[PDB]
Amino acid sequence: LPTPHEIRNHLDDYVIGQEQAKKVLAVAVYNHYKRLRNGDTSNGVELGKSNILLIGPTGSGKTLLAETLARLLDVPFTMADATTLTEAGYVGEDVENIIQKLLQKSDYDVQKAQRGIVYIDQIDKISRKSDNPRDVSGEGVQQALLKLIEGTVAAVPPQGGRQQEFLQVDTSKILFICGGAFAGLDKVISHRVETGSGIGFGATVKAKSDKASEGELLAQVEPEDLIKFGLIPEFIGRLPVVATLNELSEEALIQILKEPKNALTKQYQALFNLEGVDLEFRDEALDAIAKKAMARKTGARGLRSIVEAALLDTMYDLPSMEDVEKVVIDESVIDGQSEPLLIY
Amino acid sequence: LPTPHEIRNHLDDYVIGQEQAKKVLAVAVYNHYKRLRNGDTSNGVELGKSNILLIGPTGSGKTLLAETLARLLDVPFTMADATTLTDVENIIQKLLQKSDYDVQKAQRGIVYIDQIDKISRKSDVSGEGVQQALLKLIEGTVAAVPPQGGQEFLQVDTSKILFICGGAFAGLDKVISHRVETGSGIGFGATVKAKSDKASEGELLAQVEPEDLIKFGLIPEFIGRLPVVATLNELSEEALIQILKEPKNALTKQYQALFNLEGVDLEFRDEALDAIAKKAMARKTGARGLRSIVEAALLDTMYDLPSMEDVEKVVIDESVIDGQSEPLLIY
Amino acid sequence: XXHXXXX
Ligand SMILES: Nc1ncnc2c1ncn2[C@@H]1O[C@H](COP(=O)(O)OP(=O)(O)OP(O)(O)=S)[C@@H](O)[C@H]1O
Ligand SMILES: Nc1ncnc2c1ncn2[C@@H]1O[C@H](COP(=O)(O)OP(=O)(O)O)[C@@H](O)[C@H]1O
Repeated sequence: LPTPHEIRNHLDDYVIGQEQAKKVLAVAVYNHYKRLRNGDTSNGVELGKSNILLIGPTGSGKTLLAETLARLLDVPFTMADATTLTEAGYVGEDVENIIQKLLQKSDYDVQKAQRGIVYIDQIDKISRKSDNPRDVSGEGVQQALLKLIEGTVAAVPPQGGRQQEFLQVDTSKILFICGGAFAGLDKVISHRVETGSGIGFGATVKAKSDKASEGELLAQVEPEDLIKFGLIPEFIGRLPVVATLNELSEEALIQILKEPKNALTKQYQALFNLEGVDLEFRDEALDAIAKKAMARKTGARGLRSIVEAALLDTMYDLPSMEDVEKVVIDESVIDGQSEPLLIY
Repeated sequence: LPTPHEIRNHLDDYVIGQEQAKKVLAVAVYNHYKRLRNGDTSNGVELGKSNILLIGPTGSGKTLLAETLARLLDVPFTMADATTLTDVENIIQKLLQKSDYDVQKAQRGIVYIDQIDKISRKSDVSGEGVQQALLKLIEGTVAAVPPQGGQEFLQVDTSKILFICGGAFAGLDKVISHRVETGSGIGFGATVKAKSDKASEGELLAQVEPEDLIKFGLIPEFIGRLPVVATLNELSEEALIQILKEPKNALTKQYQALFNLEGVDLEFRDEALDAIAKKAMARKTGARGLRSIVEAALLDTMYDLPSMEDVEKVVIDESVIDGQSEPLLIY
Repeated sequence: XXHXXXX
């Protein structure tokens, strides 16, 4: 049933700018389900576990891929958070609660829940930082999660009980997608491999050029680098598949403002349409916006700042203004040097 | 129940290129486990507690030896680290997390440690903290461990628990060279380190005494508790090729099985395998990082293999490893 | 309640 060719096209409809990452997920997703079709029946013994490790910058679409995949996929999907997770459940939460929410989506169907997908956001949150210690969000969380990720049956009261019984739902079959923004990881990889600082005439020095630090550096990531970050090596050993996402290109940004149905121009113009005046954006403004956005280095999430701040003056006085049929925005408006000219 | 000859055969099934290391573990494990059976019935009471020390280059399978041995003998094993330490209690509870309930069953378990050279005494709170702290740990003691996290504490003896301190000692070869082999490397007549990769440094490590480890940074009191010493050899280029085929379970076998389920045959040519070895050498990750190269190289093929139709067999050319070509598909 | 650790 799974198709790697079609799934890549489907993700392209909702995600843009990450072509390599789509290929990685299609292989792991196809392999994981194929394994369950014939479980441990092949001649090959000790088959490697198929897991996913999403790693990319902010606004790269980590949370977006989990949403799009859930809609396209038939099995139930869940969206949890690592910040809420706590060890030995004092007042925050428990690891077993993740399984309870999965059944609510699957309507207490063990046969249908074991084939489900799991996605945990902000994986970096559980990084073990116990230099000055007890720790409720550090080693305790990762230790409990590793036990679950290893594959074990955990007691879960079905429906809560009206019984003193619990179901032994398997865990090795269920898939897991550990993803989150890694801050400081680039420095760790750069610290290990620099291959520079040559003072000789023959030697070369690169101060601004960083050999595509946003994308190339991620491609050369190793498990040993994450160990210094704080993660446990056994946790990384269980995830042979890692996804690397490069920084969005200026071309990709333009596509994100036009092709998607959640585009800023579409919603903002729709909002202006309610007022009664149409909104027009030229192509020259779009490429200009992309350059400013990349400078901020905030991702797509910070794109809105440039568009809104530029239109702050226009929206403030637009209701008072009358007899304006359409609004025209030029490239200079993005810079802010020239005010936009209205159409009557 | 097993014997040194039988365990050696089992060890050889999943490990290769380390012959001396097999004999060390076989007698140590057989003798150590023998103590558990006899107990104190014999006249020689207060017997046992012999530690094992492993020193070798990264990617030699030091960790694999413990994990493979744990599977062969079906004994619980944990893989803890000493780099995190600046706790000791974490190490003890870690082993218990395997079953969460062990009174007379976790005492016979095994533990492995990685990056033992990091704790070397620099001359400096980062180093020498751990070695003084590990003394009481190795010598045996009992530590409180809440079973399952919870309201009664559990006491577990550590003397029976065996320890295997794994690690890599870079630069150690030069230290012994000036002391035993010869004082050279900088002079004209003095032999330079020309054979960086032409010859294997391993032979020199075979003459490693506890006194040489003191100059590296270790404490003599810490080394005295680990009398056994293992000198793994430098991983060979052919060994990587053997690892892909000779072991019981290899990446090629696993990949063949996956495609076998799909219904397509998988074949890897000898020329392709040698190219992979050269790439792995540059990474300096040995076998541990070899899997990464194969995953990326076959990612494109794996993506299009299900979409492709009537492909009876897959032929992988050596150019594919280079990255300038695609593998041939047999219909 | 909480945890304190510094130097
Ligand atoms: N790759 C992308 N392509 C297009 N739009 C994107 C992309 N990434 C983010 N966006 C936009 O930003 C919004 C929020 O994206 P998110 O996926 O939540 O960002 P995020 O950084 O992945 O979140 P985190 O870091 O995982 S909490 C989306 O609704 C889109 O409008
Ligand atoms: N002889 C061998 N046969 C099969 N695999 C091996 C062998 N030697 C090393 N490996 C691989 O190396 C990995 C373990 O590396 P390890 O010895 O832990 O490196 P380090 O000692 O630097 O931590 C395992 O995943 C294992 O598959």
